[PDB]
Amino acid sequence: DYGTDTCPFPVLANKTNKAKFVGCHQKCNGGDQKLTDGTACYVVERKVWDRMTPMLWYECPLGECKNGVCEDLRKKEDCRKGN
Amino acid sequence: QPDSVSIPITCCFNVINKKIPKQRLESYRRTTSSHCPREAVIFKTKLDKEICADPTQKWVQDFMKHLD
Repeated sequence: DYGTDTCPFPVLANKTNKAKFVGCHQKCNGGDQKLTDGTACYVVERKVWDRMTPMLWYECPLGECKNGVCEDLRKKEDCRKGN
Repeated sequence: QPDSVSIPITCCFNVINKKIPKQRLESYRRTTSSHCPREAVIFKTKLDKEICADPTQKWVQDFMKHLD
């Protein structure tokens, strides 16, 4: 009823404070929310995201979304999580 | 220092298709394109479920105005 793809999606942000999404898929109102292919993402399992300390600089791996998966682009950057 | 910028924990990727019935709506929060990839408004329902909405749609501006 609220759509299966209108939930807010977890992010992280690098030194520019501009956010990128964490992973490429989540459950949304009991459905499967999938980000478009090519979207930049952090290759980070969600249970990890959920247990991170806000504002701590972490070494986050980057990737792009493909068919609901954050495919590792083999490069890294420091990122941090909101409060 | 310790940095005092506020970083969002979630951003919106897609928004709702039709206006939400007012009787459901409980709260809102606004997502800045300064940090999020696209600016959006996040309504929170009486069941504490969160819905992404387009800040340019007329009905959003009415409702978030309603909630003040």
